[PDB]
Amino acid sequence: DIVMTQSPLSLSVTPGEPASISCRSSQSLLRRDGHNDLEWYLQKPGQSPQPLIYLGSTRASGVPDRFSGSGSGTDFTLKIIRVEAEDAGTYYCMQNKQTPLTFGQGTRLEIKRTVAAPSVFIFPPSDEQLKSGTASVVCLLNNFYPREAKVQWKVDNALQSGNSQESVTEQDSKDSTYSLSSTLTLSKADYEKHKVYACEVTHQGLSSPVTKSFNRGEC
Amino acid sequence: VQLVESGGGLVQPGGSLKLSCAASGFTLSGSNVHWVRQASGKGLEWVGRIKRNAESDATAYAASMRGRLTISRDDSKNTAFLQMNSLKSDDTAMYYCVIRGDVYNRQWGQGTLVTVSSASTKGPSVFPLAPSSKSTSGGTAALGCLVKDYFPEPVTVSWNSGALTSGVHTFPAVLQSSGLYSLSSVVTVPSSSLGTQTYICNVNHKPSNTKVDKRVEPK
Repeated sequence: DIVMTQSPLSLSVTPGEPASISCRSSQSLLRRDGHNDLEWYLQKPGQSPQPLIYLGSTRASGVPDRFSGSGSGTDFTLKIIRVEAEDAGTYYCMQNKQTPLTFGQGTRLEIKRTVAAPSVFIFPPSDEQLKSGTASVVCLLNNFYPREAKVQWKVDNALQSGNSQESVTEQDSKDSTYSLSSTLTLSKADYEKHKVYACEVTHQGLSSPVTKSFNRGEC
Repeated sequence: VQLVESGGGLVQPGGSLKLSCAASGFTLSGSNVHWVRQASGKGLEWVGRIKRNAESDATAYAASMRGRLTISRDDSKNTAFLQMNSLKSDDTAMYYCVIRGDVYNRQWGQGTLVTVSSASTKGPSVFPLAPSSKSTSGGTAALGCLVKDYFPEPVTVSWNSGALTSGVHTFPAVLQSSGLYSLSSVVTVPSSSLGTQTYICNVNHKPSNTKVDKRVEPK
């Protein structure tokens, strides 16, 4: 089958600056009419892929001037002349010369923005969850940049290792930030045995690590 | 113009599923209908296609999906179908219907998730993440809903029946050690609104017919 090789696999561009993505075909994609059997799709977070370029260089309906497809035969380039926050997503090249239709690995475009320290919030287990027999402590790290963040959990000064799970949202299409949720899992018995639940957050935007805590039964 | 996708869902290994791609506003017999799948956090993989009537309703399939696929069209229903037999865990993915024609050209459907697992469906427990002093930083409060212990994916979470979108972060689900997923959905809102403005999270887990409207109250 026709192998599609995308380069780079990820890049970070500050809005207003250009972005370029290379696509290499293992077979000639050149057509009799002078066009190429090469397309570009973008997949924004939480959405289906969407057409950008077809026939090598033709813009899909609704796709602005700032996006261009170029190259011929085997070597292709997708250019974004001026990057915007909304362009955050994964870009894919695809061949439609023959079946199977094949795609490149995908290129993840990160929108570079100013360092934003997260807003940190802590949520004790709800009385209703405790009533059901379980306990989940939730630490929210809201709207931060870059994505690298560290969350440390402590229960009465004991560092928790292996009993929490994190989930990071994809880059926000508007303000270019990420959000993270760390969940501490404990049995109801262990939850009721301790007082201080502390979430310690490390991030580039914080001069020192930030601790958000609560005491069970208030104090 | 709309593409309605259905027929996905939980299926046991070695089982069968029939995906539907219902077209509205245009005739499918004049278009080429493709199927593309994407495993969670992965790239794109073409599965097969059925050409238009003028192209002898010719079908092609991916080598990976060898002799297990049957793509067809019910021109009376204006629907395309992808019948998949003898499924394996490696077939777990979001399946997209792609139109190649005059209308909805190189455009994708919202997709339908196929889960090939031995695990049984479980509806979630919905617990509030109540706003309080520990979730109030500055003049901003955070609140949410903990959507716990469900299988399979997906769960949809909205706030105030779609009227609350600004400040919302529905986190990707994590698979817990139990084999059950869990997610949090949060909102940051003004702290001055906490006593007067009502905040309801609308959770729907269609695999288990679980639909819950949860009111998240402060204190």
